[PDB]
Amino acid sequence: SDQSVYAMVFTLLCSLGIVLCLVTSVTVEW
Repeated sequence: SDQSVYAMVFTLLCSLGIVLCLVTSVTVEW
């Protein structure tokens, strides 16, 4: 490439990735 929409979707995908990193890291050690 509105850039605000791109920043919004990027923040949402990054936050979901952080949560999924937490779930993977907990489940393997469990």
